[PDB]
Amino acid sequence: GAKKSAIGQRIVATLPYIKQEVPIIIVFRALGFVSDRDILEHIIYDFEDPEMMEMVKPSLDEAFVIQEQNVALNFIGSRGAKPGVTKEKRIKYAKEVLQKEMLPHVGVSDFCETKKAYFLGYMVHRLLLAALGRRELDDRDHYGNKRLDLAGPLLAFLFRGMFKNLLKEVRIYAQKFIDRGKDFNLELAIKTRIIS
Amino acid sequence: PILEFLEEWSMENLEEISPAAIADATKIFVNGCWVGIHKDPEQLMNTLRKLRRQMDIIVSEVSMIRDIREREIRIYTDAGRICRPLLIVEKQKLLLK
Amino acid sequence: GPSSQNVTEYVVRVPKNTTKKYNIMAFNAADKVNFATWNQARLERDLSNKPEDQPWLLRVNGKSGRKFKGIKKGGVTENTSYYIFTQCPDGAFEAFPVHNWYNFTPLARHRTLTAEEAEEEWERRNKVLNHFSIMQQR
Amino acid sequence: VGIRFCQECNNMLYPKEDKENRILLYACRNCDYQQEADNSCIYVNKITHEVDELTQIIADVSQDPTLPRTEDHPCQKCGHKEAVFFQSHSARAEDAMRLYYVCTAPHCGHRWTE
Amino acid sequence: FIQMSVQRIVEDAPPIDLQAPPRYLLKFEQIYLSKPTHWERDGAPSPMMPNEARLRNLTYSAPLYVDITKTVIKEGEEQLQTQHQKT
Amino acid sequence: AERGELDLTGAKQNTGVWLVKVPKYLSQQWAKASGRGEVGKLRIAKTQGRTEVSFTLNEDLANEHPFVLQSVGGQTLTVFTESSSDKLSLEGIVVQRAECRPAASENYMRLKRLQIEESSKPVRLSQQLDKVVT
Amino acid sequence: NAEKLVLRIRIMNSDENKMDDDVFLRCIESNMLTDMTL
Ligand SMILES: [Zn+2]
Ligand SMILES: [Zn+2]
Repeated sequence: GAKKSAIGQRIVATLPYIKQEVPIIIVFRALGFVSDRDILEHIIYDFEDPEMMEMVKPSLDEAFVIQEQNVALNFIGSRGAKPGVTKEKRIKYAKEVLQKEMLPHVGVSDFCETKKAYFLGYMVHRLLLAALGRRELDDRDHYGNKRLDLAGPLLAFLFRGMFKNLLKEVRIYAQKFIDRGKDFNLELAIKTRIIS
Repeated sequence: PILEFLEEWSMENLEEISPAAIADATKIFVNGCWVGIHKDPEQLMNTLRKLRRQMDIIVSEVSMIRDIREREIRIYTDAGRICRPLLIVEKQKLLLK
Repeated sequence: GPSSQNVTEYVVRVPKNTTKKYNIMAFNAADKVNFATWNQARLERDLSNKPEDQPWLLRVNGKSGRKFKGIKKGGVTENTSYYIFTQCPDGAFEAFPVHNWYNFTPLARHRTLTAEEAEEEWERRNKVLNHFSIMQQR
Repeated sequence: VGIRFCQECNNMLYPKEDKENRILLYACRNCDYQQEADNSCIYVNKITHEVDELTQIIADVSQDPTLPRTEDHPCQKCGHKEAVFFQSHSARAEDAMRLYYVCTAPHCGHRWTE
Repeated sequence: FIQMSVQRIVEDAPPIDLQAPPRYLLKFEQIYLSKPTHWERDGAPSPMMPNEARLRNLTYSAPLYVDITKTVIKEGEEQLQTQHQKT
Repeated sequence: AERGELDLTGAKQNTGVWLVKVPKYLSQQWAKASGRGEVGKLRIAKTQGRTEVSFTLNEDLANEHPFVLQSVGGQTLTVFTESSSDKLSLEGIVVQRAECRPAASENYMRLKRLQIEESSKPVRLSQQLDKVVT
Repeated sequence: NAEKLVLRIRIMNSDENKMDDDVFLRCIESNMLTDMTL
């Protein structure tokens, strides 16, 4: 395109529980980093490298319009799998998505946005090196990138699903009796066949 | 135990550093989480290796990987990693006597 | 002279309790923060959530001056502690534990595009002309 | 090539021309701020990109035990006989067989190619 | 999995909160496992040997128990905390 | 002058303070009494072209802590306090950062191992039960 | 004869005498690199 090939190649992010991807810089805006220098500091650790700086130019232009964290959060919330009825609820939904659904291994606490920005910037930084050819692409066949799910972890995968059903079942059983006005028997609320 | 030891040693937390310091230092990853940066990667690996071989803080199945070119130290403690026992060689000699 | 070999040793005191808590305020180097113009400042909890578990908002010189937002450090110092040494007339160092660590960054002030306005630009996000002109129209 | 950031909001500065003076100006967006450009080059891309690998090479690689070491290429900076040689092995080169040498002497990260 | 994952899974499960307005809470803390047991027709438990499971087409399973603490609040400035050990 | 006003007098005086990172055991010993007004002495030795910082633990407290300085030019740090009477003030500006390290290397890990084991007490594990619950 | 081969390009004078005077070169530069056939 006329302007499509002028900006170059832009980076997007496919966050969980969002129907459509979002520009990468928007995610940084939502995390609380507004100025371009603050965002680029988490992506490019050596500003003396002109090659890296150019790769992020199209991404910055794509998210130029969004200039505030709340604006960015609304954009993320607007594309959520369950769009909010009002703008305020959209921001809350987007905050929850980034708080827990995005990079959960980095953290789930309310004050882990800075840690998630660094790792997200590292993900972008790793992508740029692959695009720039500085680092070789990862090999799926390489067996150190693999993990083996043995009996334990496989069983632990089942137990949480089956334990969630157990906890859901007691909630349903108790709710019927509590609404009826009578206390409930814990022994009777538990369905032992769920786990067995 | 790995994170507690790393904090005790000269590893700076990500929150408590300026981004300008990340260029020279090596990123420290524990189970894929960028814990911090360290200014002396070679000494840290020697210390990390020593602890594992003495089984002091680092268990035998903990794998520490240093990517010298990429300035990254990756420590993995999760399950599912396939490993095998290998004899340690120092100064072109077997430690097995 | 004496400075070439000066040796200084001072006593360390750890009061059990203090009326005022101690926390660290951190400013990024690129911010070029200067306190000479900080004639007046305001620090208060944010109102966006609408208390002790919410971010801190810092305003300098009212609306005219720069505004900074402080966020508590998510990483906890379970295996670490921070102390600050302050000079006192008695000549003994005093160490106070860091109750909290806050990271402050400047907030730009201008006619930032609103959420409703951003919707119109989303149509032209892929294809836009004269990025400078978009702000002029607003 | 130089990337400039605004001094007010720390945002990107993009090139702009003032017809009044006909001088390149790096003007901040959404900030009504302008700066005097000096480089005079706003954009440059090298298709061949004959970027030196020595700049990319990191002196720490001399500590890698998996790299070969040769005593036949002494370091020019310090004269240390031992050196660690390797290939760039980086994409976009299309021909990666030349060897880059890094001095193995500690504190001397001299890098050279024959 | 038995020694750590099962206990962690139970510990990490959120407490069950129910509102009527009396309020009810359920917290699961400790996990116990008995040796593989088989219950006869009369209901008498007995240790289940792996060969007997193979011969009689049984499942070599161990009973699982969890300590459950229940707290109830009836907006009457009284709190009753009853624990069902080894549920 | 208002409730939200910040007493920036400390900034005007350009008072300098030192930020120190210390382990928990050193602070834990201080937290033991925490009311005697004394926990140790901080000794700083300077030479013609080198400066070293070390800390000594109190003899009563026990019943060497070398200090390493760090550059502070990469980040600007300030210290402020909030008064219980709703009067915020700025104590000063950090001028140097230091870290504390253990003199011992081998037996020091033994103390750390106890802490790791001690912090493992709340870590609940499944318990084998000899007799089926009836 | 010069060791470096150069080709300076500028927009028409009539237009100088609508999209953008600066971005348009990038569009031309990218367009000429690939779309144009020698
Ligand atoms: Zn600006
Ligand atoms: Zn050399």
